[PDB]
Amino acid sequence: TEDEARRRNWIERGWAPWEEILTPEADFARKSLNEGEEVPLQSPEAIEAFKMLRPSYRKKKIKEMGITEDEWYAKQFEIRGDKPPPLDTSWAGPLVVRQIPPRDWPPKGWEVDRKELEFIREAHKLMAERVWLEDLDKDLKVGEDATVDKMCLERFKVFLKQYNEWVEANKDRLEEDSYKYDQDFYPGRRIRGKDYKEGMYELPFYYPGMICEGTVTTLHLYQGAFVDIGGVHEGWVPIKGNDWFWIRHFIRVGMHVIVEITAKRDPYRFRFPLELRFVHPNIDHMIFNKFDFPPIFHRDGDTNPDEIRRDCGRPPEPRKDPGSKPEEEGLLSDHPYVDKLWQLHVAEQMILDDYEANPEKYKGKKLSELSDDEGFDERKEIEHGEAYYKKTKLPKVILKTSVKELDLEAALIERKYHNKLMMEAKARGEGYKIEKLRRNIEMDEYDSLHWRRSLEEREALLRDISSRQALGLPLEEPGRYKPGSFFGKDQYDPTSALYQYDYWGEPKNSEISKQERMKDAHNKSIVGKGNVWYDMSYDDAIKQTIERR
Amino acid sequence: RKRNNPMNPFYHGTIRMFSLLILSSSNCFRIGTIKNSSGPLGTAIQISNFYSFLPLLTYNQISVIKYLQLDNFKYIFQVIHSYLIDENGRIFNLDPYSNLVLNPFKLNWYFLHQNYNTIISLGQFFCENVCIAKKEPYLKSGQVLIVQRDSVVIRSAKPYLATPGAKVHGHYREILYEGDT
Amino acid sequence: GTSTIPGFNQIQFEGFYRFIDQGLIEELSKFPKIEDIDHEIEFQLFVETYQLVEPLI
Amino acid sequence: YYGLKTPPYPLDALEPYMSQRTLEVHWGKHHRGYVDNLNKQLGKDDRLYGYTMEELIKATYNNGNPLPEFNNAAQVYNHDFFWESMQPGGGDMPIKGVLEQIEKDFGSFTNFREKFTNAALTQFGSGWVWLVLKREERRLEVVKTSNAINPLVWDDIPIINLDVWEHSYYLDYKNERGKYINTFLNHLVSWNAAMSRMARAEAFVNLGEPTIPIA
Amino acid sequence: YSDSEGEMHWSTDVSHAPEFTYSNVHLLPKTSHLWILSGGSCGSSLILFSIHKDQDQMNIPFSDLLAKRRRNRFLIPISVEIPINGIFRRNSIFAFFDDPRYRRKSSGILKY
Amino acid sequence: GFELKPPPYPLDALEPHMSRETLDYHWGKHHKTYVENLNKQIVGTDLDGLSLEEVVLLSYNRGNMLPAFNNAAQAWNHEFFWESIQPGGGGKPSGDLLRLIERDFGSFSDFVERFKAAAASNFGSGWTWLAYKANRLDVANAVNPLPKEEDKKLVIVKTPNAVNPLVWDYSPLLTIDTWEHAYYLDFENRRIEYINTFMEKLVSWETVSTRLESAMARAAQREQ
Amino acid sequence: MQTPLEELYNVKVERKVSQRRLEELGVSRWSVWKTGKCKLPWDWQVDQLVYIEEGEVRVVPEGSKRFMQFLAGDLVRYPKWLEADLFFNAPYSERYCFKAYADD
Amino acid sequence: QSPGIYYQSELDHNGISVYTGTIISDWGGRLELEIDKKARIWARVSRKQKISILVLSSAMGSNLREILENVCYPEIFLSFLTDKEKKKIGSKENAILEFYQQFSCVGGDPIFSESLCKELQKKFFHQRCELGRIGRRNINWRLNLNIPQNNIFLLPRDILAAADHLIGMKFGMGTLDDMNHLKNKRIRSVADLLQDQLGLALARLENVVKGTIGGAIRHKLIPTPQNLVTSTPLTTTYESFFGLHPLSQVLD
Ligand SMILES: [Fe+3]
Ligand SMILES: [Fe+3]
Repeated sequence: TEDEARRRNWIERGWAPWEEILTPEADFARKSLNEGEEVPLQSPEAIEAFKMLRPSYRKKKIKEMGITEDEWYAKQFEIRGDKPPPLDTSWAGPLVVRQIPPRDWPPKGWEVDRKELEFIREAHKLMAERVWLEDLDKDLKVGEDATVDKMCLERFKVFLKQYNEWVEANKDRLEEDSYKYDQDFYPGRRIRGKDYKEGMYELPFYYPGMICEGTVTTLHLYQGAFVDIGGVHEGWVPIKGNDWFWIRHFIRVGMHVIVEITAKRDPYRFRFPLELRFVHPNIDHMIFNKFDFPPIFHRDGDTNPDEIRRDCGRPPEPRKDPGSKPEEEGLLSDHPYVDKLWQLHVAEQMILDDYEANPEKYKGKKLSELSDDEGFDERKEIEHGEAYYKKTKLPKVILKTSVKELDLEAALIERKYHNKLMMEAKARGEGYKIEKLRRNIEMDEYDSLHWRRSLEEREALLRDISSRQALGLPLEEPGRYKPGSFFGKDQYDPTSALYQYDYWGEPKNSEISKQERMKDAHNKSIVGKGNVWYDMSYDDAIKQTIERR
Repeated sequence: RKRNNPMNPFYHGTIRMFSLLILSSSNCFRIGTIKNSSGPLGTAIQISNFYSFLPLLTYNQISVIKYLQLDNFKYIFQVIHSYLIDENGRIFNLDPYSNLVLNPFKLNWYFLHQNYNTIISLGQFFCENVCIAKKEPYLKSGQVLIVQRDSVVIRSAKPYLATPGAKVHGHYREILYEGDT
Repeated sequence: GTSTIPGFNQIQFEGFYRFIDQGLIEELSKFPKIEDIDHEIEFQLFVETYQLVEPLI
Repeated sequence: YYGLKTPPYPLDALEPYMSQRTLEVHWGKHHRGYVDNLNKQLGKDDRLYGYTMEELIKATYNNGNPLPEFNNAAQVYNHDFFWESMQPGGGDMPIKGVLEQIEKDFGSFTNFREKFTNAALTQFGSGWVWLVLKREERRLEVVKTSNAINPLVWDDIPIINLDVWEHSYYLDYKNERGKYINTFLNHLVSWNAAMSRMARAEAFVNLGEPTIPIA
Repeated sequence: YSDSEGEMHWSTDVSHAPEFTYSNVHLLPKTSHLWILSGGSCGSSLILFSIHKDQDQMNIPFSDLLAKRRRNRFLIPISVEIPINGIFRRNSIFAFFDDPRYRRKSSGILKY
Repeated sequence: GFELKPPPYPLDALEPHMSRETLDYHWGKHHKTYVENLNKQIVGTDLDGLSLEEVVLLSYNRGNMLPAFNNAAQAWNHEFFWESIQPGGGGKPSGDLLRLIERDFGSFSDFVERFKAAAASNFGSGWTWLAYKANRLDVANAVNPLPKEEDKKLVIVKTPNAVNPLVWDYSPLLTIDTWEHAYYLDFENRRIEYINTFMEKLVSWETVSTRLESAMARAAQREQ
Repeated sequence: MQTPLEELYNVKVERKVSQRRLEELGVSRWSVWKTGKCKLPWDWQVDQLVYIEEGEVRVVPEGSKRFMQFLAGDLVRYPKWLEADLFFNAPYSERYCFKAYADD
Repeated sequence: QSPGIYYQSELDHNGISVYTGTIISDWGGRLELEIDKKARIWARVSRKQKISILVLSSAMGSNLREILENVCYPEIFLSFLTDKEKKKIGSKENAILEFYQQFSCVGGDPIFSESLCKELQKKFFHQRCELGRIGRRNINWRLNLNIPQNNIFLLPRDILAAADHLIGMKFGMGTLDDMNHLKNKRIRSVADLLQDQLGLALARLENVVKGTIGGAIRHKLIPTPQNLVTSTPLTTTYESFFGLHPLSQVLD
């Protein structure tokens, strides 16, 4: 019906019947077009709108009403429709305050006397003291008994002394950073230039829970009301969208309010470092649209989205769930350094081979004294390229290796030791096989260290799972791994029956058919028509050879 | 997972979301005792009669009917009353019949502004030649986005006249691209 | 064609170049391998070594 | 630093439902120990100092991998909330806006009472039972948590607390947690406190309905 | 057609309910003005949706001993046969071996 | 149908270190309820006929604990707890246990301090265990080709609520109940005094030594 | 940005650890891991305490353009759910221990 | 006309709007869809042959369950499910036989066999459901689908997506196609025609060798690869194209 749809538009889509201030021509167009196309205007509104098409008639009408022209110009910018019920803000007892230094004093990287700081911090335990309204009368100090010198504010005065020292030493640097980072001024930014006045409160002077008196300076339809609370930054009351349709009757520019600080944030990251709520007038019942998160800047140095969301309190970028439990995956034992050890192993072996074949080159030089060739760049150890094999062209990678990272003294003794055994085997009419060398043994011990590291993580993970499942703590990082249908209703699923094209046989021009026929030719050029006698895995076809040997 | 992986450290616009639009200068434009000062009054403390760790401070019309306890009706006030607790637990008022608060920076008493007992309105739409005053330039079409003391920021908008029986293609707040019906 | 009138025969010229440069392969690769009933004798074409010889006349 | 807040009643004011000796150990030893341990931790980290109490609990919760300070910081808030959840001459039924919200979100007060009781009876081991206000859903719910966890870590607003750690009832009821729960709902729970907590929560949730023009 | 990218607004004189339940077409019982509030388009931008949120300010635009066997890879210094494209499909022969024990110089037939 | 066995000593035999009132409630009410509730959840199911250890592993369900796990694990835990103490306990162990303790903790005095600290820092309800770690994992590539014989060691592990080291294939040797009902009638909040009393007056090292022999034989049978 | 990587990623570091703290942690009984010049990607599934005995490592979190540097003598706690790339440019040696919930 | 999907709406004899959507292949194959008076969707392959949407969809491997879930109007689709049709839809093989009965209009019950699919595939799916790269691009953009550009063949969702818009087209969501717009046309130049002749000529040469291969095998002679190949399939295919094709013209 045309009651739920209107309500749905207000709540879901943020509709509001905002006033349209029309010119006489636009006002005539809407009043006359409701009657017909080319017909005598009959309605008193359209007839009057026809007369108002001449500004001379308007001036005569204005004079007959006794008002001025500018007053008439201001009456057209008037809120139409009904008015909201007027506010009735009641005070929940008296306003009782203490002068408590902010908990976050001092700022990061600013050094203060830690003995004075501990004296300051004693006042933070005063929040625990209980105050009853039936007791703010027994020993109330008034008049001459309530002068400032009579009050104990010693801990707050030490904070003021430290605060003033920080202000005098950091005022210029803070203004310089404002110019470096913020190109234009905006409410919530640091007041600078000619608009700055000495005595404005810096951000470390404020803390959540403080009550302030201020004036409304700016209303933003999508952000809220901005209040001057005596600081170098304006406070921000978040109000947006439809709520302003009624709230604009009560929150006006220039009026005096009482606000409470609800949050204080870093102005480099957050647009509005001081977050407020109105205490007087109370408009809690009129605010329905809420900010999920406080708005932030996306600045020049913000290149990693995961870093940005940690700077604020925002969730991680969601991912598709892998569908596999990490505690059920096989352990990892391939040490990443083994690939480097293999390169050194090959470099030593081919250096040893050249030593055997061409020992005349290696005369008078100790192998440990060898140096790389002139042009050896340590930064170009990996060169990517491409090579042609017959007609096929496979890319080829060049792995440059230094001679000074090789242990040729130990390799030569191992090489000579195995030559002697090979010679002795040859003299006996027997063959000799080397099972592994020192570098291969070095690769296994690095693998064993990596395997042990994986085992210890898995064992701790299994205990961690049982503790978290018992105490109802998350197993995965919250916000990560969103479920299905979160990423869209339409997704290409090749396995799904709604995306399959070989229902009536695989197409002959399909990419699958072309690839299947390609490897059949590649295999047939090796094997052909022979029947598969029996097949065995490589791993089980190695043990049996070891057993026979 | 990261461990299964098969650069070396040793070697304008404002987002409008509800669907994304960018607001910038291409679519928003401007049309041009001691003395009381605004600032903090101190930290409001918990009043045990009201059970709340952070004090309620005030009620509105609706919440006073929903949530006001019977024993607390005697404590509802129409004007503000200010009390100060020092670090030794003493309670000060100076004048319990007016609005006096302590300035935390200068450490002096001052009066509050009130005792707490423009032409253009936010969100209004303008046509392309509306007159606000004789001595002022004519307004441009759009919606009032920002209201300040002596200026207003307008978000540019274009009106289309439609007659009865016409059909609008799109829900409210639906994004329409250039050239869309 | 960006700052002059293009050659009036350009459409024909580019089209024939595309036929020689890419069109031949797309059709010569759709030629099926020919196998008999008994699968004894198999005929195939090595398309990567296709050649075009300039006209003798 | 945080002080140890006294309960809003004398330590013998919950008799005979909660004995004076229970209050002396529960508040004077357990709650005091949490405050003292937290204050030592806050004196070594300037960043954790300077958080508000709610901010500290959310920050130390660390999105499900809690920091060493979380258990103390959460427990000091939990116990402060718990003492204010009770009053002499408490129990029976709520009134006014608390009753209407309960009847709207549970169907009736009887339905809420069974949900609260079953959550408290089925919480295994140490933990807490909460009546909370959901921020996103704008409704009341019954939630049970284990050890020191409180609904603040998920941006929910607690309304009523019940401690089901064994130290809160073992001297008076031993293994009979069900009797302890029944006594709490019949003679101790402070619906007056819930009224003010709902009023404070309405500054962030707005359980009402908007006034929509017919224009 | 819309002269510019933007969002739709009407105040009055447009039916809030669509002409049909599925559709996004609304009728006008009276003469009205439809407003297109200007706004920049995201275009082909990604939009992270975890860090880009309402009212954010964007200052930036949107011989076995020489071989090795590892996870899903191996190196080889048996004759290796690689396809013409350098690409293997499932169940592909890459290396064969001619055992001399089955080599013969005389003709015959094979029985198995 | 599992049966609640009594402790291996008279209910007055642990005085004054553990009062009869504690045993009346810990064994007569808490432990009894765990067995009674377990028997209601097993009857008519496939959990019938298996030993309590099998029921604990089955109901754990690789972390997605089934409804019977809390009753089954707690019933096993308390039976283990009553056998861990004796009326004339405390002192020092000997034999292979003392050799293993010194190997894996430096000295007996070092082990006692580490065990007491673990029991004190166990937040909430839970158990603190001395276990013989000879576990095998049900995943791929989880077998050591060349065992070093030092991989089967003693560990101190803490668990919350009803969890015990059986669910990770460890062999428990000693436990202390740090649920508050185990000590609140005798020590109120003073858990440190309860832990110190346990290690000086109550712990039965001969039972711990006996359990170590079975754990060692368990590993020996697996290795053959 | 302005915030250091250690603060953003909750990487507790205790540079120049005293021998007293090492013995309180029982580092002498921790397992040993070592490497040469290489690159190790890892996603931490539990917290890990690492005491560097020789060399240095530069840790680049996933998607990051900056790095954290830890040198010999530092005690590092890598948090659970951290995804990072570890870079080594020289011989490196460490003693480690993985920590489950509670534990240490 | 370029391959793609075109949404038309022709008036019937009574002046009632009827909306039609046609899929054009790279070969000019037309798989027409329509909305009848009873809202039953028919796959008009010819002026006399009509095939229901559900039968065609099920013969391609789409089960009855997913079709209802993924269409904006499942209640419409269920409203036309006769009892006889449901039993055949329940199995993929029976739907193929039902599709063949309607497509061939041959009296009798066919028996599923591999040869039947091969004959059905060439007559219908090789001619009508091979979109090509241009058709896949036009299908994707017109129907707002994120399907990779490499898939040159028709997918079940593409057929299903055409059914969804057809309903939404009848109810005022969208615009009808203009067939005379040049964005719906494509130009075939000398490259396209000369490539067709080469493709046609290579199909003949394959059968030329197939005939010659059989002859050598029947005579047990070793055939030189040359004697298996004669030049006429390539020479005479081009002389016949230039002499007879209406697009080959004597130069003025
Ligand atoms: Fe407690
Ligand atoms: Fe127990």
